[PDB]
Amino acid sequence: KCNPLEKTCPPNKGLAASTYTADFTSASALDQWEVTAGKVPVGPQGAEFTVAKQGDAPTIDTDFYFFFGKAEVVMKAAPGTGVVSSIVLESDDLDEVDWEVLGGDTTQVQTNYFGKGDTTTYDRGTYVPVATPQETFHTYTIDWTKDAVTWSIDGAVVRTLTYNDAKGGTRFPQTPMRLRLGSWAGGDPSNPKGTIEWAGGLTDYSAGPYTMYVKSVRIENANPAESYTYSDNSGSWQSIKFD
Repeated sequence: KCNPLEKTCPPNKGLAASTYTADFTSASALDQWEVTAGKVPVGPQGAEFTVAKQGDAPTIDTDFYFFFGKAEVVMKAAPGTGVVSSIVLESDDLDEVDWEVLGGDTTQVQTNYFGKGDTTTYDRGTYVPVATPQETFHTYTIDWTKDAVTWSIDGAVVRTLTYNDAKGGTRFPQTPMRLRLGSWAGGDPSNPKGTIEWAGGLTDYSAGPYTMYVKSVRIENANPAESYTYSDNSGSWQSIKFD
């Protein structure tokens, strides 16, 4: 939560490899992850993100950050009105690329991005058709280069954000990012009306529980390093130092 746009921050721990793969069949697979809220059991269908009662927001974050490359997640989304299933790439300056599935919307996934925590417009969000994301696994793939972010589902391109498209590159995600996986109630009664409407309605916890499943993760790090340092206030990929 230390923002390098505002302060000098300690370095991000790096994925010092070109490839990271986790089959979530195994208890082992959570080695390089932090269960950063709730409890995330690892059954035969992989890591389980259950929303059972209000305040349930089970999440895992990678210990490491990667700097360009690829994030591929095999996920079956949680069902249920207002239950959100989230795949997030996020940097310490709040550059961000994500997938959002809504439990009651059985025909789409939302694609999204933020540059530097800037939520000013809503040119960031696009819905794409997907067959029953709550009832079947899909492969959600983000290809991330200095030229473009590409979203793919089951190896079909569904969205491309070019560097120029993201306010002339000023809002292009281009700082080292970690992968966050989680489910949560967008339709929590305590949420803003706008979040509940976006989530597709009020969440009924008693009609639960609602479980998102992640069976595997593949990360390709374009720039393997032990760590990344933001050398200035630019938030530019050019400002990122690593050995």
